[PDB]
Amino acid sequence: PFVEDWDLVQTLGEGAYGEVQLAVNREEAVAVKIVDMPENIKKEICILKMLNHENVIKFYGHRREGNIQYLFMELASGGSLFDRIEPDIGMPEPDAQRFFHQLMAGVVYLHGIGITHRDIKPHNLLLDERDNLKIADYSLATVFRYNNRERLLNKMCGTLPYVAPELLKRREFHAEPVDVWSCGIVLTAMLAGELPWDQPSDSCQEYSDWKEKKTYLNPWKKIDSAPLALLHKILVENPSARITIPDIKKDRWYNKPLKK
Ligand SMILES: CC(C)(O)[C@@H]1CCN(c2cc(-n3ncc4ccc([C@]5(C#N)CC56CC6)cc43)ncn2)C1
Repeated sequence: PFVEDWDLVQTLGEGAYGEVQLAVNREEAVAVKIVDMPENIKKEICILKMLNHENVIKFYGHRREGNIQYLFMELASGGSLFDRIEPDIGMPEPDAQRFFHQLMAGVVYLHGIGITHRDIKPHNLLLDERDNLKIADYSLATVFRYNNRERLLNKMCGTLPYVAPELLKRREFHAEPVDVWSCGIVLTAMLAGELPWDQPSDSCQEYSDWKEKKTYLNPWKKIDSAPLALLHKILVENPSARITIPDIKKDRWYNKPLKK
């Protein structure tokens, strides 16, 4: 089979709607999101067109073939952050810091254009030729600010180990602290090679242990005091008490010089 001049070589990953494939021309290699069948694809295309930043995946354009929609994006040659996390170990702290600084740069950019990602996790954080982080998958992205006016979110979505606790508890909630929370779980995964809990709920023992400051337990015991102090400010239950990105940028570990 062929679409204009493209050949489907390898499945790069799956999302809530459709599949992302590695497409080779006749010999340019690109990433194509193939979606069957409406209100959501019009929204995703719209958000994808607004994006212009070094830490956000580049959108090439879109083609329609009846019921099938093709979304063309720049191929992340370095693959995903997920495959740089050694299970039970994580990665060297200077590499985790650099990826965290790049994650903050991409999230400030999105929030600045009033877009919330809503599914930040290592499979959605890709790497270019020079290991520069790029935030991908905008199928769950939505507008939280328009005409300088904030809109609260009221839809439950994301990935349970990464979702903020207010998302499971409150009818309506602010967008930005939810994305901040998921960034904190990503930081935990980079420094410990393990996710801290199945979900941030009272029925989850590991979440209860964190709230009781049992930081002598895994994954926290694998993390050095300085990044752990940052995680203590991010992984705060009350979203109004949770650290904001301007203040993460002032954190001691965020500003620590690191090498080797
Ligand atoms: C062949 C090569 C160069 O060796 C490498 C081998 C692993 N590779 C990749 C590349 C990607 N890319 N690249 C661009 C791109 C855009 C969107 C998405 C996503 C969405 N939506 C997150 C999700 C669902 C996958 C992925 C993308 N995803 C994984 N691995 C490429």
